[PDB]
Amino acid sequence: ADTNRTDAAALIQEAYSDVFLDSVSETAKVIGTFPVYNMGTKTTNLPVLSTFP
Amino acid sequence: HAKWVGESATAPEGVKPTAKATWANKTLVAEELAVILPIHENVLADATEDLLAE
Repeated sequence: ADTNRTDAAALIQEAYSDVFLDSVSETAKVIGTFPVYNMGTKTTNLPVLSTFP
Repeated sequence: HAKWVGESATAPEGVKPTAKATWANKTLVAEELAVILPIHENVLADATEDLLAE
């Protein structure tokens, strides 16, 4: 017989490491790329020329 | 070559393996290249060039 790893297991601690632990990345683009308008109320009206003579 | 060797005192997987090296031999052997160039001494004396240097 011998004292094997399962017999000593109560005094064989595992380690921990963070090399693969990360927060979510911020992937969003549209507010960064397109023109932004600061709205002051729920609705804004945008008039456009529709037809001309 | 090494192998992976597990850990028990009883299963075949736990036994560290044996291995060997080997050597061989190559030879240089010397061999002879030769030529004889004969000439008649009157030709040697009459010629305008040093024919022995040629």
